[PDB]
Amino acid sequence: PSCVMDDFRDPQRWKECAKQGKMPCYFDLIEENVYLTERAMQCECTPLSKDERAQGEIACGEDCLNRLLMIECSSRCPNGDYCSNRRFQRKQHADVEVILTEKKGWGLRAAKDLPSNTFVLEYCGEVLDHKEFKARVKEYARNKNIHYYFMALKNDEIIDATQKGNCSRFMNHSCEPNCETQKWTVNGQLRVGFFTTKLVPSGSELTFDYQFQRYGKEAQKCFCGSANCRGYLGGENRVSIRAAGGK
Amino acid sequence: APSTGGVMKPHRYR
Ligand SMILES: Nc1ncnc2c1ncn2[C@@H]1O[C@H](CSCC[C@H](N)C(=O)O)[C@@H](O)[C@H]1O
Ligand SMILES: [Zn+2]
Ligand SMILES: [Zn+2]
Ligand SMILES: [Zn+2]
Repeated sequence: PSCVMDDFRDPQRWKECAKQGKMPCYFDLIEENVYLTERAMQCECTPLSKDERAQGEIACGEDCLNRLLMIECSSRCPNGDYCSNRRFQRKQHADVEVILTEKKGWGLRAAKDLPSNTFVLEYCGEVLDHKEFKARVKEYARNKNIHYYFMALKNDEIIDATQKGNCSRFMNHSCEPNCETQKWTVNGQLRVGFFTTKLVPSGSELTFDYQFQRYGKEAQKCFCGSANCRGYLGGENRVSIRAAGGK
Repeated sequence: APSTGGVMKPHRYR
């Protein structure tokens, strides 16, 4: 079973497909992070001429000062509409499908060949502070959830994609992955996105190394299948809830 | 003491 990203745009049809095992369980699809508690930059690229645009030159490419510092451009970029460094904002995500794996739950797979260092998807969710994080830890333990969706963003910001997020919440862990996190500044705010680290052939599952900070009493077994698998999500050590959440 | 759970930690792939 597999589905494409447009299948998640219609909640009623999605909920029906989920009841027949054709889509994962319903969640609230969001376009950007939602803060439970709200908290308290133009590059120097020379604008492309119309002829350079027509000949295929890239605006705000590899030499863009903002891109080099993992900062996206705004609407006021000197290249305006042509700026290629607004991928998070313009939802310029990779062509990926959501698939059912044999025993990891649902996962993500490439629907085309993905070049190295291709933006896949932003990891969106509800952003929690430490107090809200502990409340959700308790709730998900009481609910006996199997899958966990917490991503550390910065000191007192944990992204929780359990209830609200996007298809990035389906990326599974691998001990030998083909994607990574990158933290990007968008409008003075930090976001996390997934990016390939190598050429990913069409049909391949997309994975990243969770570097999981496990507070649970027991670690989940890892089924990534890599020759150098660590055996468990969390590895050897158990950490406290407070350390896992950024202390 | 939850039986299961943890937090994913961003890092640059090495
Ligand atoms: N390599 C792996 N081995 C076993 N389970 C994995 C795994 N990678 C991800 N998972 C499962 O997926 C959870 C992370 S959320 C990833 C999406 C999830 N598979 C889903 O169906 O919604 C983990 O807590 C674990 O339960
Ligand atoms: Zn630029
Ligand atoms: Zn730009
Ligand atoms: Zn593994």
